[PDB]
Amino acid sequence: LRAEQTRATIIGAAADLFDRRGYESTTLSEIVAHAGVTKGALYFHFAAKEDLAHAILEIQSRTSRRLAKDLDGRGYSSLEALMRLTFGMARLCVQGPVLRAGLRLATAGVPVRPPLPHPFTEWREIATSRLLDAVRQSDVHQDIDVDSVAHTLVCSVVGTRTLEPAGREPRRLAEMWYILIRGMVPVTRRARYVTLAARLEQET
Amino acid sequence: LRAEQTRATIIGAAADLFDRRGYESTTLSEIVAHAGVTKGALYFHFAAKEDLAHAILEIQSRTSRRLAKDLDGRGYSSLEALMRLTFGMARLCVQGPVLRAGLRLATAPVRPPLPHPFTEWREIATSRLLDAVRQSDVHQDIDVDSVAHTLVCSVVGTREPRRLAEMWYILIRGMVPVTRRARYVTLAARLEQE
Amino acid sequence: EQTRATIIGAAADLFDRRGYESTTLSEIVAHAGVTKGALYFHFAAKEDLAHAILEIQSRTSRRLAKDLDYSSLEALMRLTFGMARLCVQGPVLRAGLRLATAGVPVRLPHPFTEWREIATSRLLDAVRQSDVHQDIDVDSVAHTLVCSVVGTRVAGREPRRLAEMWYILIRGMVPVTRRARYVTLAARLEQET
Amino acid sequence: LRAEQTRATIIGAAADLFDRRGYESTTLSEIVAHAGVTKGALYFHFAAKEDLAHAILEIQSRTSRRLAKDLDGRGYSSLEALMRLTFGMARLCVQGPVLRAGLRLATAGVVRPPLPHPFTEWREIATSRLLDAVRQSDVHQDIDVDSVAHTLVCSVVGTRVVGREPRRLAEMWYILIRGMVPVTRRARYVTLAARLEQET
DNA sequence: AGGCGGCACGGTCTGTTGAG
DNA sequence: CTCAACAGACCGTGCCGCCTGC
Repeated sequence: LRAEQTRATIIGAAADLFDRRGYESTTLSEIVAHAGVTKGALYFHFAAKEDLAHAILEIQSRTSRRLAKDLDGRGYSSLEALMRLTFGMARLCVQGPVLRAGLRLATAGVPVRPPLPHPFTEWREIATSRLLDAVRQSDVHQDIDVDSVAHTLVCSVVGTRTLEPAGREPRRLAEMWYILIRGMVPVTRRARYVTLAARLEQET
Repeated sequence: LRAEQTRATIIGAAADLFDRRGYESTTLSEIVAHAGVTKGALYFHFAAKEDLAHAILEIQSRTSRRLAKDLDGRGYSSLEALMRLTFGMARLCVQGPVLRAGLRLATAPVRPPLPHPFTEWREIATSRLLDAVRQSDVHQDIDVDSVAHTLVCSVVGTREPRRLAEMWYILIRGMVPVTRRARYVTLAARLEQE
Repeated sequence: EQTRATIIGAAADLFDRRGYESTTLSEIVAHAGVTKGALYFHFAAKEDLAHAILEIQSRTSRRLAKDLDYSSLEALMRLTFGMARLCVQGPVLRAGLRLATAGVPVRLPHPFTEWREIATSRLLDAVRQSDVHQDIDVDSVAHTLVCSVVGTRVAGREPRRLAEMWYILIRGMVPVTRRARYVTLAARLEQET
Repeated sequence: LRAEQTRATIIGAAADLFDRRGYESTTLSEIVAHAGVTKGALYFHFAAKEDLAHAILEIQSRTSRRLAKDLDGRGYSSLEALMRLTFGMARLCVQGPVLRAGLRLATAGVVRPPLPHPFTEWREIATSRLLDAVRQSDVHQDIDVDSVAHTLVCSVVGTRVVGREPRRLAEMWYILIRGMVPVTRRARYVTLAARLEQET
C-alpha cells in the first residue's frame, strides 16, 4: 500500500551510513539496522547495494536539477543565481542526510548501473554555461578563463571539510565566493556581491 | 636492509590496485598475485592490510618532507616557495601510482600518531602564507584560510597543470599587493610544464 | 481454473533441466506469466508443487492401465512402448521422471514401487497362463526391469533401445513354444510415426 | 602433505551427503561439520562446490581405469572381464560412499572436456569390449552390441540406489546370460557368477 | 620466509506471509 | 489473485596465524 514511504526510510539512513562510513564498509546488516526493516525488505526495493548507490545518486542529480531551473523564473540572473545555487546545496549538505553522501559517492567509487551520467560534468557544465552568461553582461571580466574557472569552482565547493563538523560547511563557502569575486567582478559593483555573500550563510 | 626489495615491489602493486579500484575493493587475493610473491612473504614485511595504508601514506608524507626542504635550501620568497610547491606536489600525482594511492587512500583513515596529510598540507600553507605576509608579498587583511581547502581537486576531480595556475591568478588578484602582483602573476605562468 | 494447468506445465519445463531444487520460484512465476501471489492461491508451497506434478503422472499411469481388453504378457509389453511414447511427449511426465529420481517429497503411492509392484501383477497373471515359466524368481524380474528405459541420457532412438532389449528376456523367460509370438510383437511395436 | 589427510576427509564426507541428500541440497555448512574441518579449510582445496564434482567424478572415473589395468591381459576372455568387473563396482558402491556418489551424479554437471563423462566412459568399455566377445563364442552373431550398450549401462542402477545392490546384480547377470550366451558356456559363465557374488 | 588451515560475514536471494 | 514485507542461511572468500614434509 502506502509502504512506498517505507523505502526512503533506509535511503535517508543509508546515506548517513554512506557519507560517514564510506561505500565498501557499509554492511547491509548495518544499513538494515539503521532503518527499521529486515534483510529481505531491503531487497524488495533494491537488487544489490550497487543499486542502492546508483538510485541514491539520482536523488542528488534530480534535487539539484529542480533547484537550478525552478529556483529561477523570477529574480537573480547570470552570476547572481550561481551564488544562490550553492547557498542551498550547502544547506542540504548539512540539513539533509541524503545528498551529502552523493558528494562522496561520486569520488570514492562511481556506480555501475546504466547509464552513467557523472555528476561532476553536470556541475562543470551547469556552471560553465552560466559562467558564459556573465561575460556578455559585464558582470565579470572578459580576459579571464572560460573553462579553467568552472573546474576550479566545483572543487573548492567540495573541499572535503569527516575532518570538521557540519557547522563550518555553509559558512566557509561564503569565504570561497569572497575571494573569487576579487578576480572576476570589475571592481565597480564588487561590494554588490559581498553584501549578498555575507547574508546567504544561515539559510537554504 | 639488503634484499628488502621484496617489500619494495609489494607496495608498488598495492598502490596501483589501491588507485585503479579502491582500498577494500582490492583484496589480498590479487594484491599478492599482481605483485609476485606469496602471502607468507607478505606477512614478513607487513603485519596486516592496514599496515599498507600506513606505509603508503608515510611515503606520501615522506616525499612531502623532501620537496618541502628542497625549496628552503636555495633562496626563494615565502610566497614563491609556496607556489612553486603546488606545481611540484602536482607533477608527482600525474606520473607515479606509488604516490597517487596516497591521494586515493587519504580521502575515503591514517594510523596514529602519524600527522594526517590534509592537516599537514593545510598547515604547510598557513605557516608559509604567513611569512609571505611578513615579507609583504601577501596582504595582511585577508585571512590566511585561504588554504588547501581550494587546492583539493587539482588532481582529484577526474595539459592538466594549466588548471593549477588558472586558480593562482584568481588568488594573486586579491591577496597580493597590486605592486608585487605583476611579478608572481607572470612568475606562475612562467612555466606550467617541467 | 485454467491457470491451475499453467503454473504446473510451464513449471515442468523448468523442472527437468534445472533439477527442481535449483529452480527458483521467481523464474517459475516469470516463465508461467502468473504472479508470485497467484501461485500461492493454487499451491502455497514449492513442496506442494512436486506432489502436484507427480499426481498428474501416477494418475496417467493408472489411466493407461484401463487397457486389459490382450494376453496378460502383452498387457505389459504394450505398456512399455506406450510409456516411452509419453515421457518424450511434452514437458510433463519427464518432469515427474526427473523428480522421482532425486529426493521426492511424495505423499499418491511410491515413485517406483508402483511400477515394480503393479508392473509385476500384469506379469504374474501371465505365468498362470503359461506365457512365462512357473519356476523362476518373478520378483527378481520387476526389480531389474524398470531401468533400461531410464536410458543413458537422464540420441533419439528409444524403441530400438527397448525392442532389441526385450528380446533378451524372451529367450530365458518365455517358453520356446510361443517365443516368436512376442518377438515379432516388438519390431511391430518398434514403429511409431 | 597432511592436506592429503584432510582433503580426503572432506571429499569422503561430501560424497556421503551427495549419495543420500543429493547435490542440490547438500548444505555447505553441514559438510565441514560432517567431515571435521572449517569453512576455510575446505576453500583451500575447493573454491566452489562444483569442484566437489570434478574431484569426486574424477575418482569415479580414474577408479574405472584402475579396474581395467588390473584386468589387462591377465588371462580372462572377452566376456569374463566384464563379469568380474561388474562386481568390481559392487565394491565401493557399499563399502565407500565415494564411488557410490559417482553412480548417482547423472544429473549434476550438465559437458566440459576432457572429462570422460561416466556414461560415454561406460558405454565405450562395454561396446568396444564386446566386439571381441562376439568372435570367441560367448555372443551370438545377431545381437546388436550398440543396442545392449544402452541397456548394460542403465542396468547397473539395479535398485532404489539410483540394500540393495550387490545381490540384485547377481540376478541381473543370471537373467542376461540366458539370452546372449551359447548354451555350451551358459552354465559355465553362471558358475563364476553365482559364486562371484557371495563376497561382494 | 612455506603450504594449511580458522572463523566469520561480506552480499545475493530465496520461499514465504500480513495489509485493505 | 495482489503489492508489500519477512527472516534466514544460501555459498564465496577475505583475512589472518596455527604446526606443517613438498
